[PDB]
Amino acid sequence: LKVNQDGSRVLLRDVAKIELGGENYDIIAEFNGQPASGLGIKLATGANAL
Amino acid sequence: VDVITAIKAQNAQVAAGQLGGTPPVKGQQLNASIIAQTRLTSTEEFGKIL
Repeated sequence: LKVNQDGSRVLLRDVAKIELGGENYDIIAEFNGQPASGLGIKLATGANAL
Repeated sequence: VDVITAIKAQNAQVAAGQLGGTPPVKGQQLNASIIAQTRLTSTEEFGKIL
């Protein structure tokens, strides 16, 4: 991000935490109290559910 | 060109964010949407563009 006039080099980790998180944090899913995810599949119009 | 730039700068919608947005701290109690610069509404506002 910056090179200091002294000589030290400023990195992204020096001003922020870098991690693998999530695009969004709004939806949180639990199954019987355990952490979980899932898929709300919807049926296509005029399709056989079975 | 200056008029166009001033109009574009001072008449715009800016995404601001959200108070207490996810991911929140362990004790967050309030969640509110932040409102910021919005489009102008009247000829008076446009005339006041600097």
